[PDB]
Amino acid sequence: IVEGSDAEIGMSPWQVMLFRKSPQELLCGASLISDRWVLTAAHCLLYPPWDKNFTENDLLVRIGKHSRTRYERNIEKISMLEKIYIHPRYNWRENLDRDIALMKLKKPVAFSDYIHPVCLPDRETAASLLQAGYKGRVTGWGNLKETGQPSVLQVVNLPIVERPVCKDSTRIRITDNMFCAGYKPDEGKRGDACEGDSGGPFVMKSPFNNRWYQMGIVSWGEGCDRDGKYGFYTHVFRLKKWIQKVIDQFGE
Amino acid sequence: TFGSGEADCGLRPLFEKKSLEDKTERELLESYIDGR
Amino acid sequence: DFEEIPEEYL
Ligand code: NA
Repeated sequence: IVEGSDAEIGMSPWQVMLFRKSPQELLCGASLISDRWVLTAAHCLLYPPWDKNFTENDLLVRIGKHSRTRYERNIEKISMLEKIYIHPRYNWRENLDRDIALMKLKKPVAFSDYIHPVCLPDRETAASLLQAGYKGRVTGWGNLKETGQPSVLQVVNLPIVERPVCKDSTRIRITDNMFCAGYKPDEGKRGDACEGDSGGPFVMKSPFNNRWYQMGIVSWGEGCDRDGKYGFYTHVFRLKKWIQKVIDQFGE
Repeated sequence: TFGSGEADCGLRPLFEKKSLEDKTERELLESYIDGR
Repeated sequence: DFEEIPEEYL
C-alpha cells in the first residue's frame, strides 16, 4: 500500500497472507470468508505468461498476522489448502477479467480476536454502497512505493471512481467485473495498493448493520499511486453467483 | 460463505463487539454521506 | 527476511 498507515491490532481479522513455502515468501494477500474458505485474485495462482501456476501444496495461508515477516507465535494460524478453484473464465490473455479464485482450507479454522471472517455483499448492500465517492479500505503488506516493504500491515481508504473516469485512464479494456478506486490529482490525497498487495480485500462498513463487507479484490494498476491513474479490483458482487456455486458445489 | 458472508461475519472482536471504533472508520462512514 | 516457520507446517 502506498501512502497509508499501519493498521491497528485486529483491525482486519479477515486479512490473509498467501505465502510461498519455498522460497518462503509472501505471494499475495487474501480474505477469510468462512472458517474453511479464503478468497484471492486468480492471477496470484496462475499467470501462464510469466510461467506462474501455483498448486495446492505449493502454498500456505497465514491468518491473524500483523507483522509482515515475523512468525506471530500464539496469534497467527497457518493452514494447508485442500483445493484451488480459478474462475473458468478468468482472462489472463487480455485484461485480467474475473481475477478471482477460492482456496478451501485443509481444515476449518477457529476464530479469535485476531481471526474473524468478512461478509460477502447482497444485491442491496452492493447496490447502495458501490457508488462513486464512497470510500473502501485496502490492506496489505506489499510495496510502500512503486519503485521498501512494511514491518506491519498497512491500510488506506479510497473513494470509488466513476466508470468513465476509469476507462479514460488506461488503454486496457475494462469489463463490468471491474471497478477502479483512488483520489483525483485535483483532490490532493493519495494512496493505492501496489505489487505484493494483490488478492487482498477492498471492504466497506455498512451503515445499516455496522458490518464489514468485501466489495473488491486488489487486481491491477498502471504503476502504484501515479497521478491520474487508479487501482483496479475484481467486482466481488458480480461474481457472487460463481462463488455461491463452488461453495454449494463442494463447500462447507 | 454464500449469501452475504457468514453468521457472525464482519463484526470484529476488538472493535464492533466491544463498541470501539478504529482510528479512520469515521472517514468511511462520513462519505456514505455518513453513518448509522 | 522472513523469520522461520514451523516444520509442522512445511
Ligand atoms: Na493514482
